Amino acid sequence: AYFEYRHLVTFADTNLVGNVYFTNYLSWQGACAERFLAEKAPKTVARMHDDLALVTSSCSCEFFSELYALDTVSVRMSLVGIDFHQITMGFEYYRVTDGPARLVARGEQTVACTLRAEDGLTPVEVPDELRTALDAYAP
Amino acid sequence: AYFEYRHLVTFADTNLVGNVYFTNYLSWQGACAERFLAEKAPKTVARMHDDLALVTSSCSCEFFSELYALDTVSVRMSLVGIDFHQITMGFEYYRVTDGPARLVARGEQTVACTLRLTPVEVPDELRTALDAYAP
Amino acid sequence: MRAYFEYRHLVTFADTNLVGNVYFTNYLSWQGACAERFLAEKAPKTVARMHDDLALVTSSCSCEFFSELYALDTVSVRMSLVGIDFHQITMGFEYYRVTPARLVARGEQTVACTLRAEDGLTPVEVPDELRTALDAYAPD
Amino acid sequence: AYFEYRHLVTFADTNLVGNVYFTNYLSWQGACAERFLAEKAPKTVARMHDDLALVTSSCSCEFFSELYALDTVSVRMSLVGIDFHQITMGFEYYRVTDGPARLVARGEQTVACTLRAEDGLTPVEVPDELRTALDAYAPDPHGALRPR
Ligand SMILES: CCCCCCCCCCCC(=O)SCCNC(=O)CCNC(=O)[C@H](O)C(C)(C)COP(=O)(O)OP(=O)(O)OC[C@H]1O[C@@H](n2cnc3c(N)ncnc32)[C@H](O)[C@@H]1OP(=O)(O)O
Ligand SMILES: CCCCCCCCCCCC(=O)SCCNC(=O)CCNC(=O)[C@H](O)C(C)(C)COP(=O)(O)OP(=O)(O)OC[C@H]1O[C@@H](n2cnc3c(N)ncnc32)[C@H](O)[C@@H]1OP(=O)(O)O
Ligand SMILES: [K+]
Ligand SMILES: [K+]
Ligand SMILES: [K+]
Ligand SMILES: [K+]
Repeated sequence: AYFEYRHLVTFADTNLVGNVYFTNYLSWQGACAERFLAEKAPKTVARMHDDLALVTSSCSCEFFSELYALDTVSVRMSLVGIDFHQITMGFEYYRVTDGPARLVARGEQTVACTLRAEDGLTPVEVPDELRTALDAYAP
Repeated sequence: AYFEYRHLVTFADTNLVGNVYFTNYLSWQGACAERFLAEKAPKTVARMHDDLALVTSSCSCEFFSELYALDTVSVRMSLVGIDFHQITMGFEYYRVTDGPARLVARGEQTVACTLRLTPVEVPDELRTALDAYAP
Repeated sequence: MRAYFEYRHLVTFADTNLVGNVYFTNYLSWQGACAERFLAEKAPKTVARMHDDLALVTSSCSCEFFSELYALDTVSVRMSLVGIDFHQITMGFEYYRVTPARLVARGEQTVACTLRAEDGLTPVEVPDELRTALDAYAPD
Repeated sequence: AYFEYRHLVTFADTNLVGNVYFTNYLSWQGACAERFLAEKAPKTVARMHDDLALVTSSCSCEFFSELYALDTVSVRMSLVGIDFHQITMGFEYYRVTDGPARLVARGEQTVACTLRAEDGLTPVEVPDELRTALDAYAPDPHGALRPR
């Protein structure tokens, strides 16, 4: 059980070493999670037009093998854990360019639900719609 | 007269060809203009904390020679044109070293002034500040 | 008639800035993504040469922004051939919010074909495979 | 002692939430480490023009409070450890916009020293120049008081 985001690696993704610069693997976490939100949490998305902000509280990534321009990466997001305030998502990154998929990296991101206020951010509980949509991607 | 922004070219700035990916030259236009606002237009920057949004209406850039990681680029901003609503900035990009500065790129950006968008006229403080860099 | 090659993108939070719209350089990044997908699909021998000494480098670009894009919009980037000379290719881009289609931006990029030679990048004739593939997206 | 990278936060650094998009904190790790190489490890930089590639093997960051456009961030790098071919750097991020530093984030990155071969990356020993340079930013010994 995972939510998948596929990405053709661009020239912009690369750096002078010839591989994908490491921060792009973290960017794909947000792209993957945002696609999940659009497809599975429409009410939460509507609240993010008013005052609701989902913000990263931590993230991590481990890099096992290089990706190159014109590789295709499959980013697979699953639920590591959830409580009343925060969500931890796990990510596996597969090269799917040709042949069976090969794991090239792993990572994680924890997000907190907050209200946007003038003087900072106000933690709130995970919206029910989000919790329900995420329980499908659990172990 | 020009307003100068300097940047050590990072690994992230590069791509697999080995040079600076073209969009970063445009990014530096914003970084340069921001530095200008902070130093020269505090009232306008203050309004930009509230409802004033300076939005790009067009940009361009010409790339004459490569930049590489660990080069230092000097981005030099001048005023190309201004009317009641919009501002066009010119940018020259120099590779700087202990030798003579070498022109590697040149570009332009036009910004419109808006309130969150509703167009509004260029703030006076901003017009005054920019004329210091007019031809 | 002129055909276009389409690249679609779901606008991400990373694409946005504090104003809430898409930061302007991303429209230019989409020109590269769109062109690089065209190459993969339409010019394989050229791509293979790009594993060696062939480097396609931007010589100029431009974009003009008509209406805002926001996170979770989908943009359709439509690329056509504006012109080709011996060493250089100019591609035109129209950007539409789709997420009928509503025009939001329009831009251009010129790319030089080069080989990385002893004394720097050196312009080279547009490879025949790439000339022929691009011609499918030129005026009729 | 730390190695400092200072950055004026740009509009490009921000996102719709109004704060700095989280990946930029990681990008500053690279920019900081690069500036360190440019100032402190010229032989290593020269060999990187040959075949030496320093590649990220892991990274992490935790975000305690927001940064906004026109903030100035102080990114402070220290050496956590070195193990044969890998260097682990620690980063603390401070808002310094209005004078007194305030902690806003903390992270870490491990880099592997490698040589590029036709068949891929091969780990190689950390260059002495780099080891010595980074040791200037290593904390004093701090050992458990635990009799065995
Ligand atoms: C001052 C500084 C200046 C600063 C320096 C510059 C600052 C940063 C600049 C930007 C640079 C980048 O963006 S570089 C782009 C991002 N990074 C990458 O692309 C690096 C990708 N990783 C790799 O190429 C490689 O893993 C290396 C080279 C890091 C390590 O080589 P290796 O030791 O031969 O590799 P390998 O055995 O396969 O993998 C390492 C370990 O990963 C784990 N591992 C591997 N495969 C798997 C797997 N399928 N499932 C689980 N775990 C796995 C195992 O523990 C394995 O150890 P064991 O099981 O063998 O014991
Ligand atoms: C479908 C496709 C797939 C799509 C392809 C893939 C999509 C893009 C992927 C991203 C790629 C990048 O980001 S590449 C990174 C960004 N681009 C660059 O770094 C390229 C830098 N530019 C250059 O290296 C060069 O200009 C070249 C190689 C492009 C052109 O070579 P050239 O024609 O031999 O160069 P040169 O004569 O020295 O100068 C170029 C021209 O610039 C002008 N010029 C030069 N210097 C000056 C100067 N100081 N002041 C004024 N003008 C000057 C003159 O017109 C000059 O022509 P003349 O007066 O001398 O006759
Ligand atoms: K994102
Ligand atoms: K900017
Ligand atoms: K690209
Ligand atoms: K970097």
